[PDB]
Amino acid sequence: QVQLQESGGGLVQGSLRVSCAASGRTFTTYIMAWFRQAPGKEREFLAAMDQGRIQYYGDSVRGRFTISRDYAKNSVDLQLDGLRPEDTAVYYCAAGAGFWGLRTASSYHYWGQGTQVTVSS
Amino acid sequence: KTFNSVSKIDRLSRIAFPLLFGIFNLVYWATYLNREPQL
Ligand SMILES: CCCCCCCC(=O)OC[C@H](COP(=O)(O)O[C@@H]1[C@H](O)[C@H](O)[C@@H](OP(=O)(O)O)[C@H](OP(=O)(O)O)[C@H]1O)OC(=O)CCCCCCC
Repeated sequence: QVQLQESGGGLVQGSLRVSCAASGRTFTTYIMAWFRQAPGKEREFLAAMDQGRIQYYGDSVRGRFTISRDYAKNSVDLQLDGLRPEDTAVYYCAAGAGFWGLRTASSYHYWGQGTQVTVSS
Repeated sequence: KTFNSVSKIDRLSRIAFPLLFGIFNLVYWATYLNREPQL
């Protein structure tokens, strides 16, 4: 069974790092991306990394978040800096080939269970 | 002088093999064709 294990802290007052390791399928040739889901909002694209170490970032989180891929251990990491309170949300990790996408959730077939993140003021 | 009767294996295979092939074709095409993403 294909499965994407997400890991990272849940609460912060700040910087954070969230990792996403794949298993059961090598995604070295796939595009690995991150999405955000706040309470009462649709899925928003955060960042993506391609086979060629090429990075794409969303405008709302451009210059703050940093995406990296370790191909050896088959994982994608997202480093979050300069958090502000309305960034609280559940973060999903996805992997897939971008058809009609690279920014749309519908183009990805693999998704993680999601990790909650909250910022306290 | 007796003669061999019609084989019941062949009789039921005449209805089985085309039926299984048609069912397999239906499942294969249905599960594979409508697979690409759409806008
Ligand atoms: C597709 C499978 C469907 C299975 C349907 C199975 C349906 C089933 O009941 O068995 C049929 C088969 C015999 O096949 P078949 O119908 O051709 O044999 C006739 C008849 O069944 C008797 O064996 C004979 O009468 P008797 O004995 O001399 O009095 C008769 O002799 P005669 O008329 O010439 O005088 C034979 O013509 O028997 C097995 O060994 C099963 C092997 C199953 C292995 C299956 C491996 C796939």
